[PDB]
Amino acid sequence: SLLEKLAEYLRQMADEINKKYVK
Amino acid sequence: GMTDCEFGYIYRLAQDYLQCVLQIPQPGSGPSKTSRVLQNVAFSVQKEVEKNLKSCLDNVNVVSVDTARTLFNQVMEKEFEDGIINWGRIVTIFAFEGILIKKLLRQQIAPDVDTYKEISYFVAEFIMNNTGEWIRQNGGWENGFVKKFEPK
Repeated sequence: SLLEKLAEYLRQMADEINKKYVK
Repeated sequence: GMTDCEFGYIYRLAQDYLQCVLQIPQPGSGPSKTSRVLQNVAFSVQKEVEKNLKSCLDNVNVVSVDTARTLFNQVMEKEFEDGIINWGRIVTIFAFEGILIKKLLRQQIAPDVDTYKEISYFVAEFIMNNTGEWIRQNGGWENGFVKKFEPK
């Protein structure tokens, strides 16, 4: 369960900050 | 450049970030422009994870480099299991190694001053094997990542 919660939140925050659309 | 997707460059990025988190930057010519940009954005991610998942992160004990490696591999594998790769996800790789080294500093049963070099190694191994091709195809660190995340 732990490793899934970490993977999920990292995936979320990843695709979240990924919208750094420049150049 | 295009060779910045090779292991040596990625290893230096991963080691730079751990030295940033541990507050032991090496007094050379200084971290590269890539590393300077990466450290600010990965740290911002790291502190948000440590906050929102605090109680969660207190349930695992990173007592050894072997526990850090298996935990890193397990978590990262599930993060990238859908086949998607982007710079945001790559950033979270560095953020997570920073979380691991902080826990190691507190909980490592037999602390070793070279431990963060071992962490950087298997971090770079994962990045190269799982995202190296994508990194090259999207301009590498210099023409891809830095262009998107450097100051406006």
